[PDB]
Amino acid sequence: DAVVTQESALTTSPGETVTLTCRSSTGAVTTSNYANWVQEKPDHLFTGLIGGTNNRAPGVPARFSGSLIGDKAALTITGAQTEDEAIYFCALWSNNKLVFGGGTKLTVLGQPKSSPTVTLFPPSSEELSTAKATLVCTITDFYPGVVTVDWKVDGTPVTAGMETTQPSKQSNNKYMASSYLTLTARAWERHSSYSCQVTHEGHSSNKTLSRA
Amino acid sequence: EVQLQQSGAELMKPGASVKISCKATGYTFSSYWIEWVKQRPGHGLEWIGEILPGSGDTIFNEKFKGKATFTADTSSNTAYMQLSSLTSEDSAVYYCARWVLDYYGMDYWGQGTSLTVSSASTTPPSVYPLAPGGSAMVTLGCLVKGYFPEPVTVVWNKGSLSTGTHTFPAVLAADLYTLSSSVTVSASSWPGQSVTCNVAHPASSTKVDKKIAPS
Repeated sequence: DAVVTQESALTTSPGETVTLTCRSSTGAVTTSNYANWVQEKPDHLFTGLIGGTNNRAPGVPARFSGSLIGDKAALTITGAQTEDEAIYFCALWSNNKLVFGGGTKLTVLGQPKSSPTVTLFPPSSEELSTAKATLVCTITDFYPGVVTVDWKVDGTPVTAGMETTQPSKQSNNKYMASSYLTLTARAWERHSSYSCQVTHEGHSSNKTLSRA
Repeated sequence: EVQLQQSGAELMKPGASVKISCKATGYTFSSYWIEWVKQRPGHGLEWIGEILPGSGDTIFNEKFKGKATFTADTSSNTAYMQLSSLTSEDSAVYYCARWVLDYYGMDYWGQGTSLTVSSASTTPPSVYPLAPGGSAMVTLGCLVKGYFPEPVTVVWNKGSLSTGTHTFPAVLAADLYTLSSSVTVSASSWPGQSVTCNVAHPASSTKVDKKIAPS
């Protein structure tokens, strides 16, 4: 039951060289582990890239190559292309067992970075009548597709009743997401100011509203 | 061209059993080992086992010896994996992949089969209008809360309002789904003109139209 470890995430730009690694808890990775590398693109689309440490799969671009770097297996993508953005998994053969790494999410910057546009909606009168209150924070046009959301009620952080979606691609190739804060109608009335704060690459964009 | 086509998404209740297929084309099916892999959110990838169609020989990951069973039919070039006594831990996407000996790896992969083990019942959503807190543009929306299973569809003004529309990904809240959709239009077109969201939830055959009016 060896444990295989990979970088959780890496970012690169078109034309650059990026190197992903694969480590074993059992010891140094060697040709006897026949390291494999596979690629998962959106909508769980898998493609085999490398087998036997450095053998390239049929139809796989020449820019992908496998090797050993120190005591780890490595996948090198020379001249990265936007289409190479995906999750890469390595697999090692150890103890007559095939063990997969946790995968590395490779982001390839294919367009300019863009801070998010935030819109905050208050609970509708109709929902409030059911003794429920849901604030909706829409987040659009951001790139890359990674954000964190924080809610504050009258200046104090709140996470109870809060849910945030995963980011999804928009038609213009930027990303969108939503966050929701749900409380009882009674609880909603026990607060004044509500704030949705979206942090993207160290910068925070905020929107707030007053119940009254 | 080598291809592996798997069966469609499965919705099973706890305790049930399911048989996932993997149809091969483009090569001699009996000559290569077929690998089965499990992808569960937050658990990376897990190797289940493998079968060589030509000999029928199988090798299982100990952990799955009492969960999976491999079969194959060389006449139809199809491999199958049956999972028994399903539980929520079995919910995942399953893949079959071809192993090539001299390549020492899995080259071609099936498209994956999504298995969902749940006992939840179909629930219609509640639809609520999202109006601004009363610029050149104005953003309106509609909240579609508490439905199951996915998905729901949202159009604006019966499809007449298509540009500037953002239908966001759904998320879970208390075992149910919540989604929202927004449309950005010229401040001179609303409320001067009408904006209505049309929500449909096929699973429950529910259709709701909600007009967005100022607060």
